[PDB]
Amino acid sequence: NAMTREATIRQILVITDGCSNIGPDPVEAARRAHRHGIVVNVIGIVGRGDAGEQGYQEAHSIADAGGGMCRIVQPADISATAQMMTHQTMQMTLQQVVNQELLAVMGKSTEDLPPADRARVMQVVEKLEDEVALHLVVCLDTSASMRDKIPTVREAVRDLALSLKVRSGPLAVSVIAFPGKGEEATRLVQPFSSEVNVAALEAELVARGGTPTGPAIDHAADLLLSHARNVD
Ligand code: NA
Repeated sequence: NAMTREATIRQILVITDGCSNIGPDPVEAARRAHRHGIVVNVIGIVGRGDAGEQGYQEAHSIADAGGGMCRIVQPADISATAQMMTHQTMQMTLQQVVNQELLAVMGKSTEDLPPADRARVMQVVEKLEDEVALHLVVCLDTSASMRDKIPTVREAVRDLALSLKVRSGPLAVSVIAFPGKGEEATRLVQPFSSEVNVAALEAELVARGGTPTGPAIDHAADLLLSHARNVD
């Protein structure tokens, strides 16, 4: 139906091992993204040692400003965590969409409905969670300290895409790395596709440089907005 076609979900998932240390503020980038309805989620990775570089205040602020979630996890748990966050934030966004439609058709929010009707509406939301298009840009930190986390991250991203493909609705996933090749700020690893290109992840995820999280988020939002226009 129309409301399913209109309720396309747009998310940026940042996977990182510490706060930005070069370039402009990613909190502002996420705030910009969210004005377009994009939700920005952040996974911070627990590494080892004295954790000197692993500061996640910024990660929390990015998720707050981007209307999403922040979780901090060991490498073994990145895959499961990414899947949970993507589904839980998609569910929250769609609940809001349905509530707004209810108000337009009727003056009632889901809270104003009796239990039986609230249950019917939640079934509508579950259906939307399966059937809407999902546009996702995964932004992968490839600063020097990421070197030993990268192999796990490559597998996690592959697994995320595979798990999302189970849904009825279309999947469009793009991947970017930050920082970029040579002196560039980001690298497009793959354009939007229904699958993750594993050879491309292996070739393009090189751990070097600092972390320019701000430009990564801006690039991701740009990709989502360009894709929306292409789909139109
Ligand atoms: Na880092």
